[PDB]
Amino acid sequence: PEFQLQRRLAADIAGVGLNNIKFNPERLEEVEEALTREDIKKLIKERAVIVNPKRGISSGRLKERKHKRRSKGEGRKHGSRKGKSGARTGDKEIWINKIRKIRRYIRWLRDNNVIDKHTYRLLYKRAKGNYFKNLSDVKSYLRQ
Amino acid sequence: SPQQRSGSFRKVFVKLPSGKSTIHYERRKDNIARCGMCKKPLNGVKNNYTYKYSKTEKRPERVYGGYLCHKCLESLI
Amino acid sequence: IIKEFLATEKAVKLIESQNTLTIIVNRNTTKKDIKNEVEKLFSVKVEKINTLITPKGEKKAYVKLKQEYKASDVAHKLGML
Amino acid sequence: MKVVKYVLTAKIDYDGKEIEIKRSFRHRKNIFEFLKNADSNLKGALSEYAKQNKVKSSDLPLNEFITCGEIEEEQGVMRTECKGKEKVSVKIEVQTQKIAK
Amino acid sequence: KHKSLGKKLRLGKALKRNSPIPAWVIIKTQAEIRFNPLRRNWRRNNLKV
Amino acid sequence: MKGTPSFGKMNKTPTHVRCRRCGRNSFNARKGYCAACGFGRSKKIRRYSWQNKK
RNA sequence: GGUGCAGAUCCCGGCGGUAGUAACAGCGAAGGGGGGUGAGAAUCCCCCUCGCCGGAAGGGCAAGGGUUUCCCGGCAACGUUCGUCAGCCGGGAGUUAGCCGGUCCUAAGGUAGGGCCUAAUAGGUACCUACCGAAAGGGAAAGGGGUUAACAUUCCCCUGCCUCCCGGGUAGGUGCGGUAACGCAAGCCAGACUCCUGACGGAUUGGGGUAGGGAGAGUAGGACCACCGUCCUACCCAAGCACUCAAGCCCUUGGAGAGCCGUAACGGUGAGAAGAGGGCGAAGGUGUGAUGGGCCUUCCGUUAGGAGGGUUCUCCUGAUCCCUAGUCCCCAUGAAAAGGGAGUCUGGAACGAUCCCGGGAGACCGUACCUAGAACCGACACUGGUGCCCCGGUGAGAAGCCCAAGGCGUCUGAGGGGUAACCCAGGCUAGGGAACUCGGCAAAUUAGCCCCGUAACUUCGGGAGAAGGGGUGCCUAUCGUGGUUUAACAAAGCCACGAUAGGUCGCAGUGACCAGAGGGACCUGACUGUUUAAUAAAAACAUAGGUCCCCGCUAGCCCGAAAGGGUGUG
RNA sequence: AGCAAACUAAGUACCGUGAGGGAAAGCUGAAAAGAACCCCGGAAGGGGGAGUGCAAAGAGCCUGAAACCGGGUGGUUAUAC
RNA sequence: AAGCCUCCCGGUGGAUGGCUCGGCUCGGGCACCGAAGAAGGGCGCGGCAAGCAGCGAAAUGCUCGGGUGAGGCGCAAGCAGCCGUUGACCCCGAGGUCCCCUAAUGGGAUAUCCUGCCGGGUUUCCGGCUCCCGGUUUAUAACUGGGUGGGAACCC
Repeated sequence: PEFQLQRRLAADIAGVGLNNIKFNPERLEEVEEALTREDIKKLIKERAVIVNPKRGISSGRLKERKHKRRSKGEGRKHGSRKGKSGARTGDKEIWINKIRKIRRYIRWLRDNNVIDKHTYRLLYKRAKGNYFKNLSDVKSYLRQ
Repeated sequence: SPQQRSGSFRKVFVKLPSGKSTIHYERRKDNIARCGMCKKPLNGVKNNYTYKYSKTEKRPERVYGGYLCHKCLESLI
Repeated sequence: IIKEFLATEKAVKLIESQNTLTIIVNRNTTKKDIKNEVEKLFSVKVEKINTLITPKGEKKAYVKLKQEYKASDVAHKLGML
Repeated sequence: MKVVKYVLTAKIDYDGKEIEIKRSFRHRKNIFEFLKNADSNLKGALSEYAKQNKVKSSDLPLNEFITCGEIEEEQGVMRTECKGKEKVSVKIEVQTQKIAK
Repeated sequence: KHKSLGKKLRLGKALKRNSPIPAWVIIKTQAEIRFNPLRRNWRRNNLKV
Repeated sequence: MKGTPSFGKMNKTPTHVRCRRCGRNSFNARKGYCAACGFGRSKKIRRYSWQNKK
């Protein structure tokens, strides 16, 4: 009664796992007569050999929990954090994003004649000296 | 027969409408031609793993064009 | 020089589907001429030759004829088919 | 097989003469990538034009060809106008066409 | 599997064969039961290199 | 450890391979020498007078 | 005369008793219902369901094995039980290359023949010549879709590429553009010399990609429907060819300071900055390859087949894989060749390609399968060793826990039991709290992250997570900072992190999982490292620092029988 | 026993990385006349009835000892070496 | 009932007895092989062929003489076929073919496998290719003709 040959030939024709191939209990005398790869291809078409699809993990719970985390701040707070502060936001990446935004903002102002070279050079050094904490801090200094 | 650095791994799917994924092994990039004491390969000179049989496509059109720029040269003429 | 003609179930399928013949030849390992040994004995033309050495002391050739000639006629003449 | 294909036509308008260039795409997000610069890509399209028909030195040495304007799509037909410096103008028109068997 | 043609190219007593008595010899010799005194198994015995 | 764990490292290429002259698996590969007939630095067959009891 | 056995932990053969007894548990898995075949089913086959792995129990390939591979038929032995099953037994079969590897090159190293030595060689070898030495180093050129029971960058189809040789043209011999960097169809054959790829450490960082993974819209199919309407699956494309490129380095102009330019950081500049123009230029991308496939799906006949539909759009995240630049470090300075390309000269002929088109050729050998709680070594289907490379939620994470894709219930003996004593692993205990004991051994306590706070001593670096104190869930809304999108800033869509206000429940909010008990005093070795493979990991060995001795090279110290040799390319 | 080797392959199988080490095992009958056929059994030089032969210890085959085990004969046994 | 002693029958077992195409010791004969490629090894060859023995791509045997006279196709009894009275099989004498490694010898082999350069006809294929000696040819070029390994013991 062994027909591991038909299960083996069907799984690579269908491109699924060998555990995804199920036979039809009412038409087993027909599966037992298949010997070639042409025979097996016809049975898959005639529904004598069933091919199960692969599954996935439902995303309903994950989508709702992620939305709450984003907008209300729920689940982000300090009873949920296991790792260190620098493993959640590296300190170097904080500085890289800060100093690039400041530089390309005052570079625009100089290129458009809002400010002169001396104020650009003065603000360029202050930014490198950590004088400002935000881009909102430089533009409050700009309006004096 | 596992990993060897003398070959770079590539995997391809962006410019891609069919559906599968695999891995291709190619040899590392060449360099402008070699021995050494003067040590400056050049500008406009070509190095490819195969040769397109080119002749003036792989060299400038000055006097010593492929040999080197006017740096290590004039004590040779 | 040719020793036998192979007529197994793989060899029969290749005659009908790929127009090739399967022969066992001497393994004299200085080969230019299996092409012109068959082109002389059977008066056919050869397109490709692929050769092999089985695990039990044989050298097996897969000689593929040109479309103008049928490998079935050569096989039929030998009595294989 | 492939269904849908996007065909771009550029009417190159430099002094006196007039050159028309074709270009196909496959996914409608590449259209805006091609036009994101439109200076490198159009100049490199003129090279293939010259290699096929004949003759060189038409309108190549023009300075920076100012990308494009804004794409507007009325009947699913994208249209834009791009110019550069002077004496060079281009009109672009992109056509969507279903392939079908 | 990389064989340097002294074992795979020459075939015989050097990477070939381990076989029972042919069936017609058993009938001819009328032997009560006829064995090959040199039978071995890939897993238990050892083959010289 | 001396016994069972160290016998696991005895599945590399062997120290002795086949010899053409005598047909025995005694050719020391790393030294270019057959340890049974001397093929490799003896033209004469390796033979000693203690090689059997008297 | 090989001549008499009860003993020699006598030698060999056969057989008892123990005894139908131990063992077939322990290393974190598990079966149940229905049906079949067969003389005979806990154990083989089919369907449903349930459980376990999921940085390995899944995927890919070595050395080694050697036919274990695939089909058919079996069950005397073989498998820790059974067996109708099998890596077992009988009968047939199976490995296809110009592009993959060997083959070639040299490395550390070796050998043969000459010389020198030896009583002699199957012995030694500093020298000369030749050869050998890597299936993970170097090394010309291929991809996709398909095909078998068993092979496939090897066979078929489509699209190619390399080296050499023919035939027909053409660029050259006798040609052009640019201030320049450079742009290009540029002669041929025979040499010489030269140059540059080949061709090279560690650490750390930016930028650009790609595999992968997500959200939304739509079209088909599936799953659930006590009430909601949500959830799963498919939506995608190779090499070659054309075009494009950031970093960096170059070329013209220009002419700056008591200053300007610029980075993540170091920095750059009259030996020429910024600003304007340009030249050479990755990984990839976009077209073509491809009205070709392969993916999902509907209907009819249900034999052979036939006839249709869809395969689209907008964004986000993202490598430990890829290429590209910085910087730093050494009493470390981090292979060699064959084989490639180019340049400059000399000689020769006037016919002639490194460019297009057509034709021919490219030996020889390996290729099946396992690659390991059953294919290798360990006497065994051995819990050991031999392996390397790869892989949604919570979370810092390749951890622990749960689950996809894939695999398994063969780490191959089962059933019954209100389940005795006892043993191996585990949970909890009132009052007391080391009274136990050589000894607090074992077990318990603590534990993540944020904020505050932190002594003596000290080689001034440390001690130090010293010690100690407070906070943490859920729900409803917000704010701030930053990324990305053809995107200075501001708007819009996605995304990350840090905070704020209010409401609320429990014995308990790092609620499981993961996860330091702390302090005072003395000896000893300074420290990181090493050791008795199989009873000793230490205060023993080493170490950096200190100090002493020999020696000017035909030396000092050491090896050899000699020729000679190591330190010494000093 | 006789050479280690009287035999389906002795320096053969098998053991060791290697130099090397190193077995076991003879016999139906004069002639295969080697047990047709029938009942049982899945099958089995398996059981029973037959048949061949001077004779079936008939393929596990000359003779067929003892230890050991099973069945039976004759004595005897649960108040005592 | 557990049993106990003795004999009989059976099983298991393989002693005893008988046998023997094998050994062991003496006497007597006889006594070298190899570059014209030895001894030793490896792979092949049978219609179905695994081993031993025999043989080598002419491969379970080819040719010519002599002997013998009816079967033959080894150990080894099957299925099937063939050879032989035109004298086979078998024995003796003389020839032919005689794969690879091997002193191994054109070069290389940790590949029993690869790969050259001259000459000849010409598919195949066949000859030549360290240390010395006597010669040729121009002189270090090239060419003609002439030890190496094995053997049970004995020997120097």
